[PDB]
Amino acid sequence: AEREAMLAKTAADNRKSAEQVAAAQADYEKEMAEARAQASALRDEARAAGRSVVDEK
Amino acid sequence: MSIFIGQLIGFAVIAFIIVKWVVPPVRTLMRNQQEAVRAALAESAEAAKK
Repeated sequence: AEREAMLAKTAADNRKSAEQVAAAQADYEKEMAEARAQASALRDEARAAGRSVVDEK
Repeated sequence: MSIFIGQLIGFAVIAFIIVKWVVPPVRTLMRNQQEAVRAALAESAEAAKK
């Protein structure tokens, strides 16, 4: 049973380590791009507010 | 007396034969197996670390 579980762990770790490195890279990229998207939306909201204030004034 | 000496020479021959031609292959199997299992446990440990 010990040999069996050892095989099982060798299998999972390799897999889970690979998948978790991939997931860490993907999640860092996703969070960074979400931050960029929020920044772009904020800048566009500022542009819209500026256009609105110039038009109203 | 003589029977014991003759059989003892025969047993020396048997021991030499097994040590020279039968022991090496069995030892190779054990080393491949035991050594291999050691290597596998090691790999599993490294993978857990990873």
